[PDB]
Amino acid sequence: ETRPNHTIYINNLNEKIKKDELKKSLYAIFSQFGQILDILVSRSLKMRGQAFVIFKEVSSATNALRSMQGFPFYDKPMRIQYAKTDSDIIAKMKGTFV
Amino acid sequence: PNHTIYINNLNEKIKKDELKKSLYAIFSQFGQILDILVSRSLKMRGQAFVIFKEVSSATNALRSMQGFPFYDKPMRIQYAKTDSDII
Amino acid sequence: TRPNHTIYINNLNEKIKKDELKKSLYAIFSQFGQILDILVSRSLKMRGQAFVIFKEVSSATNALRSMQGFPFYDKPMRIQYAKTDSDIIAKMKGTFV
Amino acid sequence: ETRPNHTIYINNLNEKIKKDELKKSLYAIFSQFGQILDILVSRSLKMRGQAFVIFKEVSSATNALRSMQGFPFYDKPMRIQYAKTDSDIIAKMKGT
RNA sequence: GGACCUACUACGAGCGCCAUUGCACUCCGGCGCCACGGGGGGUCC
RNA sequence: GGACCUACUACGAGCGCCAUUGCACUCCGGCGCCACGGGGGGUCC
Repeated sequence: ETRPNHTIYINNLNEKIKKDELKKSLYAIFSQFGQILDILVSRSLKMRGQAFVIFKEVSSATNALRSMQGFPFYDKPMRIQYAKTDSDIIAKMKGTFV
Repeated sequence: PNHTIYINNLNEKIKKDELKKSLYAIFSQFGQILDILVSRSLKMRGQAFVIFKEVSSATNALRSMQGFPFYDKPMRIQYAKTDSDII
Repeated sequence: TRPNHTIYINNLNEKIKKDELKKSLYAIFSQFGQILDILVSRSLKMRGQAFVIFKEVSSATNALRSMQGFPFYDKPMRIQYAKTDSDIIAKMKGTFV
Repeated sequence: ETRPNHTIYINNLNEKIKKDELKKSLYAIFSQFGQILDILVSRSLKMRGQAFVIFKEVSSATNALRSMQGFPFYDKPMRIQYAKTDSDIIAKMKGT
């Protein structure tokens, strides 16, 4: 599987939720674990419903993976992983996450 | 017990719109919510009301999200003194 | 190789009694789902091992992601997926109780 | 609590767990951050679902708060703080 | 001190239910169920 | 209808400081900073 990283990869998110309400509600949940740099969210409505929360230090992401795993967020328990290396940066320039 | 839970110790620095939408993001798992009243008034601020359809939902919600760090601040959930507008 | 409901843990602190261990493992892996059994090796040659059997594969996969290399009794444990029936074969043989 | 201390104050602990199984599971988790002096646990009504982990050096406690904050321990995420005031065993080192 | 019985007893354990989110280091919340321990009473070595 | 302004206005918004832990279901604590939008008054094509 994937080594630790300061950014966590979230999937199984409710696609029906607008990007603005989502990115801001994700910050509402993960602001406890540390300083969030950016939060990238899947662009299209059809998209599986994914997001990236980029922390300043890996400690926050490591805690986030353990504590918020499977948390029912918008009636859907979100499935947290560690982000593959630089996938957060690659996903932004490719412009699939905003 | 009561059908609506009283939440306080909320981060006042967050706008009313972001708050109601983030609260619904958290408590939608426990049942059907009718309304969520939020106000930045001087007495009513830092607090919120979550109106559930059935009391069983509120008991699990109060049980589950007590002390939940919501915007770096663990929230204080209670039961409402009186009932809600709904009968 | 492929996913399984059971995770294979090794590099466990051998100085800890098996009784305290099984209970402390349940304290850590009960979060990822419903656990069926927790098998710990009693053997002399194969020392420092365990099996955590979850009801659903989702549980085992999440445990692998979250607790990989976690220092458990000041010793970071090394998690894998169980090799198929390897869990029951070690139980139908008494190397794990 | 903002002020660091040798002792971390843990709450939101699974109250149904026996005192012996608890301290042994807490030691199983916090022995990584340094040397633990004692782990005080009480199942009484006032101290129920709480714990104290007293470290030798504050660096141990700070690393512990940093790493295990919000960690789901017995299907319950624990909320770690710093202790209000030095533990009694600590205050016998620093003469208080 | 042991082993086997009991129209006895819930003091501990151990089960559940309710309440408690509480900063300690001078035990100690509340019920209910259950004699596994103990405690009585009894047949023996 | 456009553009280039204002010795005007903080009506919306958006920033910080202070005070605030408060039980409601019509409703707005207090200064400061800022004309992004607006609103006036203008000079032109």
